[PDB]
Amino acid sequence: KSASSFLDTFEGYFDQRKIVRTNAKSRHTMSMAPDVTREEFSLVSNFFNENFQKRPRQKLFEIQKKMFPQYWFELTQGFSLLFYGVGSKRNFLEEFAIDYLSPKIAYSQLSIPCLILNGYNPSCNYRDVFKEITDLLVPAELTRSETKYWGNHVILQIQKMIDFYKNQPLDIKLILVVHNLDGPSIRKNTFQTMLSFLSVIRQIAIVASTDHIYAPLLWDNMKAQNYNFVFHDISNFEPSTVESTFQDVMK
Amino acid sequence: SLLVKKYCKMTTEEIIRLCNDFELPREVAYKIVDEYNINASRLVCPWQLVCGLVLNCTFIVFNERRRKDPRIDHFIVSKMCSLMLTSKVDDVIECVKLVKELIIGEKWFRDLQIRYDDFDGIRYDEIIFRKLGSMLQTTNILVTDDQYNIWKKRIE
Amino acid sequence: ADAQRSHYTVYPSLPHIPFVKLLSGKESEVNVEKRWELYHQLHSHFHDQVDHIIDNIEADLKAEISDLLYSRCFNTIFLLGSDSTTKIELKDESSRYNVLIELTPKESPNVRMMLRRSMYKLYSAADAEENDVSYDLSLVENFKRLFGKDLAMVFNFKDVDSINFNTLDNFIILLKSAFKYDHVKISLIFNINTNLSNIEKNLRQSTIRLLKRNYHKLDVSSNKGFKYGNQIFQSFLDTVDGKLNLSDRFVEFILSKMANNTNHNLQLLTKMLDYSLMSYFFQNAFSVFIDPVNVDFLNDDYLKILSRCPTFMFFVEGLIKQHLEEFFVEFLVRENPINGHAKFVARFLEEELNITNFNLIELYHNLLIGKLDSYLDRWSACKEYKDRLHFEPIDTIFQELFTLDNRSGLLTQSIFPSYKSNIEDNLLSWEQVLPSLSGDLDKIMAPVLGQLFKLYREANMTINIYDFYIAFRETLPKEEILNFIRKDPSNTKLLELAETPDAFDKVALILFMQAIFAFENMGLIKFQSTKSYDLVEKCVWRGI
Amino acid sequence: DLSIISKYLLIASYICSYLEPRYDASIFSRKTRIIQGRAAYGRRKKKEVNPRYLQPSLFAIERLLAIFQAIFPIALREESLMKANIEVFQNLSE
Repeated sequence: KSASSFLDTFEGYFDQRKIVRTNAKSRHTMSMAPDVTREEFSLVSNFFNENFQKRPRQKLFEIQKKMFPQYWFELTQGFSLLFYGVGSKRNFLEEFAIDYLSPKIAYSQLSIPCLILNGYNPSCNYRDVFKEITDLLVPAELTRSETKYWGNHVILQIQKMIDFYKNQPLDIKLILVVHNLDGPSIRKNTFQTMLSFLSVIRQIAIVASTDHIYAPLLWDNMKAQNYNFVFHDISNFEPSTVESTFQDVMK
Repeated sequence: SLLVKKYCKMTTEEIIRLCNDFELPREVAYKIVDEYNINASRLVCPWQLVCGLVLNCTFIVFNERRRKDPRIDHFIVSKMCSLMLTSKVDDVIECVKLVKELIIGEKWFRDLQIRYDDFDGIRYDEIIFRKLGSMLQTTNILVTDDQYNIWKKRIE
Repeated sequence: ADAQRSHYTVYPSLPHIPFVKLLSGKESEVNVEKRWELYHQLHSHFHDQVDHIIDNIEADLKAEISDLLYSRCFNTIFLLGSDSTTKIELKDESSRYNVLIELTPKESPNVRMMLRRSMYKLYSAADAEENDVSYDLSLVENFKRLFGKDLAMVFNFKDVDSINFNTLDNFIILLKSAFKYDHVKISLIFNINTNLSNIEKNLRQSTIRLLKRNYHKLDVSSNKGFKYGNQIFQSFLDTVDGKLNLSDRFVEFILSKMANNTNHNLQLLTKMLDYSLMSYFFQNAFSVFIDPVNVDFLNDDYLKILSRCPTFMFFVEGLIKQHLEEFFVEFLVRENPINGHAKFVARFLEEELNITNFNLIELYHNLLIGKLDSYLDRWSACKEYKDRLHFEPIDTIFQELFTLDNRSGLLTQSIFPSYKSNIEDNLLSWEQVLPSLSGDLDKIMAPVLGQLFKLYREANMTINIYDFYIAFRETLPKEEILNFIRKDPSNTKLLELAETPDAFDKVALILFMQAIFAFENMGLIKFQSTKSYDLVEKCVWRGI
Repeated sequence: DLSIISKYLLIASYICSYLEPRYDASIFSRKTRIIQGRAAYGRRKKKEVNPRYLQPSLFAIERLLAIFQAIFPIALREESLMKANIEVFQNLSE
């Protein structure tokens, strides 16, 4: 515990950066910590992740499923959804965008394909994802004049899709789901530029989540315009057992 | 002013009937006593903390009367300025919002907010739709229907 | 497993309106259809005028660029607040090819690449307008010998506040060498979003003297005299007039949020107005009565919640102290002419008085709050019309069901949330997010992230992770952990690990390591050393 | 033309670059202490060299937000200090 006077605001920030004397520093490591193997960590972790606080999470998820028509109404008006909160938002976005959103859009326009991105995976790439966007939306290929002089073909092709899709009917052809938009390979500038120019296209629905507490530093005013986010807090204290396998936990 | 006074030799009985002056039950009074007697060795002015504990507990214990009649929120804080010898009304709400930093994460205050069902001034079902960004939240522009029935009985 | 991929396509297996039933599930479906349709006529009526305003913005800006461009040195144009999206077009003038060459900082790693891309664009345009060449400035030298026409080059430097200034300086010095050719004239367009002096002190003084021979300045930004904001808001006032009125707190919310955005405040204004209209047509059941032909669709719930108005409160209290459906349906005809009065004082303000540097949103806010006179006591040229332009708002009855107001905190949660504050408040006061319904364990012990955050908030510079784990153990109770860990006899590994005498410390270490790396992924905590992993630094503080 | 948040973030960035973090609590701290504890004493000496003539120093985001909240211009449910919302981080990104 800190021997502080303040805890909140800059008052607790400046007051908690004390220059602690070297005589009052404890030399404690993991050497006298308990020795734990991998399998018992996995067993205890899955047991509390499937039993501890499970009834309040189930109840709370039963409240926040009532927000699904409001989310759909936000998506039809051109707003991208960004979800944030404490805990895993993987299962929420899968259930909303698969069980609910695609059948509702498909029946209202008379299923809709759902690309699902895993930003917790460090090997998520913009060129592979855009080749699949090409595979799903079949855009027209760039002319020689449209390639300029060693330009990025992905960005120029998406800009050509932007000034193609402005005169198409405004109906959702693709639902594009981004788990963990602020993970390691997905937070970089080119991939965010790609999704901003994709979010300009009204005919693609953008559903994304973030996990980092400093994540809104990723977007300047142009990118914030292009995303056009409506923010929604979904805090549920989930396990996050899928993303945790992509980091090393035994270290 | 008693808020200015420094290093007061607190006995238990004076804060016992200070808690008993404001209709607080015995449990929360003992929790306020035990909350003072841990932090007592490092207090600049203990009356700051005692007033903050008493008021921040009595807006939770008496919140059901607070939602019905608003003027009691203008009343009970005025029962500070009568007996704390303070002419300033900003100092006592400063006491409330500076004990709010020291009280928020603790277990007994947590259980008090559970058992009287008060979460920054409102019910749980109000704040779960306030945090979710619900459009269908009860916007505080209409008068309350319970208050409407109270005024209808006032006519009757 | 799909969870271990990077990206995958799912086609869900399928077996019509997102609006829901209001009045506690008693609203009829025809009212839902009317709400959806009427929201769509209001939304379409708003965005048609928004689209015409936007095309007028680009058309007038193109006109003034073409005016400033065509009426032995560069013709320099400094576009302040550019946020470059303009598609500049040039004249189809005979005996001289006019080529627009656009350059971005991504296309500018050095001078050689800038020259090569410029000459490739020049040759491509000159071939498309009517043997291979070298992509250097000698193509500019021999332009009349290869195409028979003069050359007019207009360089559009996009996002000059991102380009390397030494490279741009050397490219301008390179372009100076084409001034010895009689058939060449060069225009430069610099798209600036910071200041002129910022680029003036990142260029050498000889280049500044070069650019000073022929230079013009022009403001581009969306807050140029407010007239493009003032149109759009008035378009909203041309959409909602006679139907709903704006609240003063909603208008000052608009003012504060547009004062916080520099380059793009028009689209932020449109987004806030759209989301307010969405929230109204999703929340209120009285929005069917905006159409004046639905007045026969009143029920008991509509009158039951209709009577709970502060205006109806004051009216019936006054009529009781003096001495329902027909009273309601007749009082829906008044027009609320504050919008017409605001448009009238605007057209009076730039009709003859030549006052054009005003915000119509400020004027409408001061007209709403009744302090209009304090608003037009600033210009000191309209002193003669303090009674000609005077207006008193009339507080009508039950207008609080027909309004756009910001009091529930929905706009500031959906459009501009306190993001990191919400994260740390849901971490610290978790009982707020989680229901208060492992029956004996959930009442006693918090979720591990919340307890770990409460121990985290009360710590110093450097947290020793072993002692922090001990502080996490002492919060946990051993007895009901050992009771609940034996409440599933199917898994025998859990029972035999529970039988071990070091079970509680081990389980606490499982939960502690899981929660620590949860905080490390979220960014709250940091290992300062790549190896060892014996100490941590706090990154974030609550309430900043 | 530039925004009020971006101006005050530039002022806070300049303060963070050209002043030492250890003397922050002697300059910006103004809160009444319920808990006993001495604040920072301040610097004894004056520097021989102007720090503004030299290269700027490197700081963290949380320090910049703290000084920005300390220098930004201003009952029971008001909380007049401005917290780091979306617009602060968006202006920082610009």
